[PDB]
Amino acid sequence: SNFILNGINSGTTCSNDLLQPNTEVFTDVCVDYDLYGITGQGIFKEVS
Amino acid sequence: PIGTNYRSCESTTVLDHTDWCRCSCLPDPITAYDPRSCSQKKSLVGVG
Amino acid sequence: VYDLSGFTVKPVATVHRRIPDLPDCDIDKWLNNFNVPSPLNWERKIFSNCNFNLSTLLRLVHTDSFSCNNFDESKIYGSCFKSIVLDKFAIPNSRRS
Amino acid sequence: PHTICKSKGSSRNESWHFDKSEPLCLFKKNFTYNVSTDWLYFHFYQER
Ligand SMILES: *[C@@H]1O[C@H](CO)[C@@H](O)[C@H](O)[C@H]1NC(C)=O
Ligand SMILES: *[C@@H]1O[C@H](CO)[C@@H](O)[C@H](O)[C@H]1NC(C)=O
Repeated sequence: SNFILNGINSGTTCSNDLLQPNTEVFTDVCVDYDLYGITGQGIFKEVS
Repeated sequence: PIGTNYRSCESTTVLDHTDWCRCSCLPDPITAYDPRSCSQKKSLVGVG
Repeated sequence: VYDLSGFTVKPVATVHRRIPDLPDCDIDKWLNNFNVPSPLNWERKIFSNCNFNLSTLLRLVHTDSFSCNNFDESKIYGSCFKSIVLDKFAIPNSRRS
Repeated sequence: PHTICKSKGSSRNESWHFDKSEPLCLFKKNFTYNVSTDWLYFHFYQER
């Protein structure tokens, strides 16, 4: 296969490799979260 | 010069050749294909 | 009795979530199609306005070799493009060169 | 510009845009709705 790169460093066909991994939602510890466009600090506990 | 590292380069098997060579800072440091591997780092001038 | 300045526990880890906005490119789903064309009738697909991960794409296609001309594989990571034009076919073994 | 009706067919072909290749898009997504419903509601607005 041949990858032709039109309009390099512009547009919207992007790569998510250098986007922070979702990782794990750490619980019972303080974290500086950024959830869906809003930031803060808090402690997470899982519930149903 | 003594105490300096040579230009980082790598040999890869391409065009059925065993010693096809690739190097950092290509094509030039301004339009570099990747500033991460290039030893020349872009830097704005500070005050003074 | 002096009430000292209120301190705060410094956050340990960071958590980030965002809807990916644009759809996934699914380049692996088009490269892994079992109905591959010959070089005579080569197929073309344009990937525009979508999100992709070449680190995962190479694992999902089982890459034999990857190289770039007038560009580098390291700069594909985190970069945006107007459109990626992709052309594919099976290789007749004696013509690999 | 106008749209056509895929179920009963149309005398005209659909033509609201004439982009030979896909143009730049900042957002693309498909949503589903119950076809048996009689009414649909939509809110569209801008702020900052
Ligand atoms: C949305 O639906 C239409 C019609 O089914 C389809 O042509 C189009 O490719 C879909 N787009 C996305 C982003 O799924
Ligand atoms: C779909 O719409 C019809 C009419 O409003 C309603 O009778 C039906 O229960 C709806 N079905 C679902 C799955 O929402």
